[PDB]
Amino acid sequence: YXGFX
Amino acid sequence: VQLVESGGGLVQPGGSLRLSCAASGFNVYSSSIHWVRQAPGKGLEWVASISSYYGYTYYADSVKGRFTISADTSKNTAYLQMNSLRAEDTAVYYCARSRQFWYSGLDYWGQGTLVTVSSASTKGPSVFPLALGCLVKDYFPEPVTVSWNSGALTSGVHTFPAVLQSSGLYSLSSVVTVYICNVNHKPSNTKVDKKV
Amino acid sequence: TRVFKKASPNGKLTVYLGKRDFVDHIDLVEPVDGVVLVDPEYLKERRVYVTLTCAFRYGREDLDVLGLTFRKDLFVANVQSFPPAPEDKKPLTRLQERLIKKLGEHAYPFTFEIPPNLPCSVTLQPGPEDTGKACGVDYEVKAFCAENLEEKIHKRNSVRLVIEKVQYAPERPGPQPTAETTRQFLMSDKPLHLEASLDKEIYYHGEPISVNVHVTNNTNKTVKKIKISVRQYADICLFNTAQYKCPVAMEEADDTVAPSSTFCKVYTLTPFLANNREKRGLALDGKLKHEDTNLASSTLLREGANREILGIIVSYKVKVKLVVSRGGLLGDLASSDVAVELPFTLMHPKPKE
Amino acid sequence: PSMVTAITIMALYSIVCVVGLFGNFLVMYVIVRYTKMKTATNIYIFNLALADALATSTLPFQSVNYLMGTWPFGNILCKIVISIDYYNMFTSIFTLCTMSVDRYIAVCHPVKALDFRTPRNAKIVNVCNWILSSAIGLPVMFMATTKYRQGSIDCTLTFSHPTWYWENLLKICVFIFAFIMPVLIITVCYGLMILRLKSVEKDRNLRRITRMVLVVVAVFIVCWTPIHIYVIIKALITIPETTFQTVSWHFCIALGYTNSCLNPVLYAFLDENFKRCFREFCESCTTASSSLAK
Amino acid sequence: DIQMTQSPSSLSASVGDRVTITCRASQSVSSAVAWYQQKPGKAPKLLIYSASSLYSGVPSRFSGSRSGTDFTLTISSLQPEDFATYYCQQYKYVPVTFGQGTKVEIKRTVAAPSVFIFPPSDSQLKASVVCLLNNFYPREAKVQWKVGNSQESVTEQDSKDSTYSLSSTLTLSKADYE
Repeated sequence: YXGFX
Repeated sequence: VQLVESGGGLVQPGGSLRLSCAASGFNVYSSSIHWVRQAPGKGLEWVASISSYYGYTYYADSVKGRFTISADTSKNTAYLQMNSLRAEDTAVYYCARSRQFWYSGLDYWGQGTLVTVSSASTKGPSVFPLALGCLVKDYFPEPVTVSWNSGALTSGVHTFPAVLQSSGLYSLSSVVTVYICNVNHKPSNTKVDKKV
Repeated sequence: TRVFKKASPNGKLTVYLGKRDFVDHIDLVEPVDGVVLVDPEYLKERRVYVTLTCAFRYGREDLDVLGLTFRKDLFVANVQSFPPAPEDKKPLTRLQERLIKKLGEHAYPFTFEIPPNLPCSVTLQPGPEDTGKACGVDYEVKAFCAENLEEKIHKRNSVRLVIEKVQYAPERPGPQPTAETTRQFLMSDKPLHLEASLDKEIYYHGEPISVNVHVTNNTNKTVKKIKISVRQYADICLFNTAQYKCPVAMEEADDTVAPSSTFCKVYTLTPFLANNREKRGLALDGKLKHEDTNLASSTLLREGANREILGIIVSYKVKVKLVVSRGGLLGDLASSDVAVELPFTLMHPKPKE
Repeated sequence: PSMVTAITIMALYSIVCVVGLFGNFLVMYVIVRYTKMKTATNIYIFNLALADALATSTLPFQSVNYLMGTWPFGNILCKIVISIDYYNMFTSIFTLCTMSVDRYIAVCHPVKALDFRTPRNAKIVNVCNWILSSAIGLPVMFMATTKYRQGSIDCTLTFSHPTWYWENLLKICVFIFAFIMPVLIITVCYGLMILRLKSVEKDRNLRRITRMVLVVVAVFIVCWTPIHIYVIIKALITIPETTFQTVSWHFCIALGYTNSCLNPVLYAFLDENFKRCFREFCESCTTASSSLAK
Repeated sequence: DIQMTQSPSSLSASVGDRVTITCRASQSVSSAVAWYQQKPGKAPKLLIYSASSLYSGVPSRFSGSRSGTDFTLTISSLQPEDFATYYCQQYKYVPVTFGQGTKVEIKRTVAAPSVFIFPPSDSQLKASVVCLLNNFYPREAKVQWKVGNSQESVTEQDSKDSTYSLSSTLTLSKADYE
């Protein structure tokens, strides 16, 4: 995870 | 220490039987049970075998699909159900035992039961003299007893084994030489006295 | 008299063994004696060795974990059959002399003295089909031509025979197994008391086992059901030794004992392999290859032996369990268990010669 | 615009995406058709490869979310992507942990492993991992609306509860359940494994096993650590938004997936049965008897 | 399936003579060969197993031996109670096959048959001629047609004179008979 926000 | 067979008798072709072999002194799990048949005037032919320790079950290629062998372990009994009995199944069936662990031959055998699959019916033996012997014909089924002079000359007579004639009914002969011959058919319970 | 022979895939050397089952007496094991037949012309400078190996397998034949084999070698003994080493002074067995007389002068003997306190041949039945390789202890005789011992040995120039290390029932019977238990639940009144025994100690495979059970239910608490079971315990000793459990036979009678009453009965249970084919990891007697085997025999051990015997150790017990139905002010469906353990020996009788 | 500092991000999200998808497809295909999933290790490797492929399929959506400076797809696409991302990170790491403990009991407890490692038990474990990660995934899916942020349509997570609380709740309960419980389990189990392998040519295999388990745990803690440390740093106090910032915040996100890229090399294409299968894709006499006259 | 061939099919020995029965196996049964003894009207009795091992209680005069796939049962000193049919089973493979059997018989001096002919009685034709060989030896004997297929029956070896007896019946027509 880690993307979007 | 003993095997007792039961369940044999006259059958018709296509019928069924159920032979029981009671084993006394043996454990069905420490011994395997075999059924071996001997045809009239022939050698021993193995039929079936059951091993209750493994649940193994074997049949000869001439009885597969028709004969089924099972065991009631609680009663220490082995059963052989015979269906679709062909005329070539007439024999004497023995139940034998072998050691389950390291089989070393059929140590114990039973007295054997006669299985007859003839299609004929119970008839009476017709007696004919020979001017000095006698011949009994159509004496089905076997056995048939005969004695000269109602038992007087019992030692000096020759009785030949019953031969299955072409019709299926049996035939037998007896002879004595330097009278009267009495013949008894037990399946038909018939006594006939002839004077030659 | 017959002897077993096996040949190398190329057919150069051949190994002869008098027998493939070696009885393991507690004090010592029967030596593995045999002959190897070679040809010195084929062996330009090579030497034929024979090794005896005791191999125990932890799991399945597959690596499938990091690429390693779960197979320990508990015992490896090796000997240089040819050239005949002048160092040793081992004598010649009568069968070895007869084989050397039968074969040419290219027949050379080998002998292996298996040390005591080693496991016998047991194979763990895996239940359903998962692998084509069995799991357990085995003994292997391996003959090979090599320049030195520390060398990858060619598979076409080597014979391997699976041999058997077996044990038979002791000549003298032992004490009759018996067990006692006195149990009270809420210490109301005189307690439940169970006493079980067997008809004898040593049983043979396929032979029925008779358990005489006597219960004095002196309390006010009814017992509903009685389970007799024959259980096989497989102490699979290794690094961090463990123990395996398996109910081999069972008879669950519904005999009830009223409060403050007495009940004596005899239950006959026979352990056989027909109804235990679905139990994974069941100790079987371990035949040579896929064949007709049975439940593994009890492993006999010395009284002051090393408790950490690597491999599988087989034992058998009979558990007699009274399930006493429970319930008081609130009637619950749970129940208590009063059990006794009767150890017994399940072996093969010594063959009669 | 596409300046040399703005293109490296698409380079990362492209090479990582292609290597991950490609490797995971190869290993899933070779497992399903050739090896046929007839073990527990094959079941675990297929499950891990599926989870890794599903996690790495999220990369195109994140790369084009970056370059466009917004999220062009839509509400359903934004939810599916975010839940796939979270769900399959969790499932990837949990399958890593279950495979690690499986190897641990297959090495240290081999006689218990003999009966506790049937393919039925492996199938049960996969289902359990999936259900465990599903519970986390469902809240994430529900709370991932698209807000038309002024100038974008960006796809973020929205917690209409007291916000700065539940967001940090999820941010720390993904840092403990999906970082430190796995880095504990893997390290502990592989340490106990090498201890029991050392407590017994054999040294050559021990050294090979050790060089492989250490590289496994090293690649895990090298890929997954930078982004977690970086999220923690971004959540303590603000950070300036510059070139180094905006290329590092993507290089870290790309290592997070680089783990999923390198898993086939470490677990499948290093396996003994699988190397054989990849290669496929690219004599004993009988015991007789003889007489012995007396 | 293995065929076990016994030789001879029948032999005539005397008390004290050494009797040898040979059993050849088609395939190679290792040592799983048993020898059994059956007397008329009685169940077989195991005599030897493993081709050499004497069964418990069997007299020591019986001995088994093997050479390759050729097994042999030897009775050292034949006794009057050791005259029955001997069978050869092989239990290495399923099915277990038995030999045809060797009937050991007592030996006597050659005897002359007493041929008689009996016509069909008038009470029957209102139809079977019979030829009767009385108290002959040895067993082998032929019948000469004299007035369809004739049925022959032979008794067991006589307990008194160790001799035989044969009777052949034939159903004829009324053309040549009258």
